[PDB]
Amino acid sequence: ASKRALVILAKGAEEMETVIPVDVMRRAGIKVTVAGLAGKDPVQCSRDVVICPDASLEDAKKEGPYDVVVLPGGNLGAQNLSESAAVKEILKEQENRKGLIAAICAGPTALLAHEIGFGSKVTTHPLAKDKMMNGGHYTYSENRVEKDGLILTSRGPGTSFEFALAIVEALNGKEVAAQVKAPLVLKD
Amino acid sequence: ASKRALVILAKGAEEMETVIPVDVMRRAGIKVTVAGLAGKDPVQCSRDVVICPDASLEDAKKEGPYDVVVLPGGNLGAQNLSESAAVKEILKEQENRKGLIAAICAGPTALLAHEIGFGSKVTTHPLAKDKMMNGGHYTYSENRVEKDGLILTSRGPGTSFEFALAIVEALNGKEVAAQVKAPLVLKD
Repeated sequence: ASKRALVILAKGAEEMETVIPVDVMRRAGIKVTVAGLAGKDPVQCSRDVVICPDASLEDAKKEGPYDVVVLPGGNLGAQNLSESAAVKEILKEQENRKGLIAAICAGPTALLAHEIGFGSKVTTHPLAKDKMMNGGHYTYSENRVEKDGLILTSRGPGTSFEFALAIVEALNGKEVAAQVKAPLVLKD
Repeated sequence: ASKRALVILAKGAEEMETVIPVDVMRRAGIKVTVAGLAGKDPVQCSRDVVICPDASLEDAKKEGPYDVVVLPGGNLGAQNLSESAAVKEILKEQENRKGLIAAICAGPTALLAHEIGFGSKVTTHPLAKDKMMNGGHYTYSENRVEKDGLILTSRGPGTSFEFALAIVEALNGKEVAAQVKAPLVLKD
């Protein structure tokens, strides 16, 4: 009865956008797998924090399905996600089974690369808007967190707490999210 | 002419309180060393994120002095910091040379253990107040970020961005902090 989350971690990922959702989701009792795109080796993030994944994506792919698939941002991390055929397969499977897909900052640009969720309202970091909107396949939003169907998006490192708590609310409900929020000492 | 920061990373540290200041400080052009208390081995943080330090504390201790020494929180991480004689030596040296000391959440309780900054106004996580105030050696504050002389303290995971930007302002000034803040998409 435990919810499961897959976080895909690639070189160049934004380490704040990776660790905040992982931590907050584990505080909510969700079973989180941090899967390295290129294997189990440690991943050098965009500001040189090195994180050791829980598993390789190849291995984690076999232990699905997951209630949410989470794509962190970071410009170079998002580009690696966008070029990976394994990521394409996981996202299309998640879309087909109507599971949640969550992406932050530059992360949503990987949805466009893999043709996921066309027609949805989305947000991105302001610097990624033009990339995301190439072709007009989505409707753009400037909300700090946006949720349209099964696609949940957010804007930047500074929206990471709101992004993570929106995932918790979608999976475990509003009461659990409120209980997890209180000890964090968030402003609003 | 580059400022230098030492971040002391112990088992049980709060990984959000560790990565946010490291990332934000590197965005500000500060040279940051993440030093493992027990060595160079990877550190398992409080919510099971594993971070690989840049160096051991023993080695980093030799490459000082540092313009700021940063103590993350996490209950078990703070207890490890409080029991370490190497941490005592680094903090007393930093206090004697009038360098900045910064601690967040449960982190400030290590200052009490090592008798650092008695007489200063400090804040902590609400759950750590009674521990910090044992003996009445500090004056307690409920501000999200507090700075009294060379002691800079903050309350919780949710104050980590404000905490990190206060360090940047103290070291590099208000203009740099404002420039680093803008792309983060912070609310206030």
